[PDB]
Amino acid sequence: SKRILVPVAHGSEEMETVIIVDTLVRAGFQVTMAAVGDKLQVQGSRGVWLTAEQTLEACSAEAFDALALPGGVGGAQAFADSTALLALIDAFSQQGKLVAAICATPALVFAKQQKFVGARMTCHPNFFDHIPSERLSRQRVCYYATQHLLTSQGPGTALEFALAMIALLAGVELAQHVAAPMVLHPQQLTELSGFIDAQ
Amino acid sequence: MSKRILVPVAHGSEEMETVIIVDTLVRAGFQVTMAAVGDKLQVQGSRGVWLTAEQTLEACSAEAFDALALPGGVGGAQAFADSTALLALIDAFSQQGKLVAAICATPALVFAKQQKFVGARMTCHPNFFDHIPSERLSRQRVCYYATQHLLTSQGPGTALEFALAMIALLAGVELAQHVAAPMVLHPQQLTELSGF
Ligand SMILES: [Cl-]
Ligand SMILES: [Cl-]
Ligand code: NA
Repeated sequence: SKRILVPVAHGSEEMETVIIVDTLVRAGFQVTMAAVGDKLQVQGSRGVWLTAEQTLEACSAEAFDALALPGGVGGAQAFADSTALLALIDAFSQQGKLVAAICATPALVFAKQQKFVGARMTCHPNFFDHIPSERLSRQRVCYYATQHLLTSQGPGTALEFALAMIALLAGVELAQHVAAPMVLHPQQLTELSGFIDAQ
Repeated sequence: MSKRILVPVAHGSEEMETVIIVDTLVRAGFQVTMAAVGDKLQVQGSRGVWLTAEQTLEACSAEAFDALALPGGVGGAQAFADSTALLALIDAFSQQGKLVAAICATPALVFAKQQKFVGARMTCHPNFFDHIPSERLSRQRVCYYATQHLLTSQGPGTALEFALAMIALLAGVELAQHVAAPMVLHPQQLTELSGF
């Protein structure tokens, strides 16, 4: 039913977060921002307040089609330290649902807490050394179909990442229609249009 | 002294444009103040994301800042165009010799419609190109018109380029390149940052 869960924490990368939410809303998805902890507002890495609509403990995977995890170093660490967040990764993945993560999160959450063991993934370049060398992708956006896992690198790949999520969940045609107004760099747009064909 | 940037927000402001601007400028060590149009400090962005301002726009003065950065969003830009305070503030910044920057809907729905930066080259979102006199329209992703200290840009996908250009103009290309370095820009998005 085109429902996306976007956890946020103190220290989450706010432009990554908002790019994800906004882009998915443009695609007609119902996006829920859910806070780690017991305060619904959390302060992003660069001071921007992120106002969630519910707490992460109130979330259950059957209410969503996909999980999208922002980066930021402090935010990724907060995710890694959250019992509920780690459990949601397990729940989504064991329901066969797309899990998507960007920036520090694949390194500081997945690699550190044994999530998506054996999956190809990328992350922020400053954390490449956290990923097993034989599994590391240097793609700006990396999809690993076997474990329904989408990863990406940083603030400057966030739009590409969110559009790839749309392509996977709802088809490249909708992703292309959502991308056109956004004034992507021509290279970004070309790579989106070819993204599903490349699978 | 660290550069001070005013970022007005309104109901319907484009939240990814807004947050890209704020985050990127904070990465440069700048002091960034979000200020809300209307009587509430929290305003809902175009795609539902709540933006929490620190203070009211209507009590801001240009004297307290080094530059003004205006997000887009159709509803937000319309709110800006309907705000006497916002319009007078644009002129105060310009007449104090300061950079005024705007992206997407705003150069069309605010500057062109409310007769700001007459004579200036500017860009805007492609869907508003018809609002800009043909002899002044730039189709550049980022357009700087130095005579009037005016920086404009096109859309969500140009917002990072736009904010980096602001850093370059205010504090030098070295700082802009340092801020850009870890952010995983597409390599081709970084080729003209060199020359602001
Ligand atoms: Cl809009
Ligand atoms: Cl970064
Ligand atoms: Na106000």
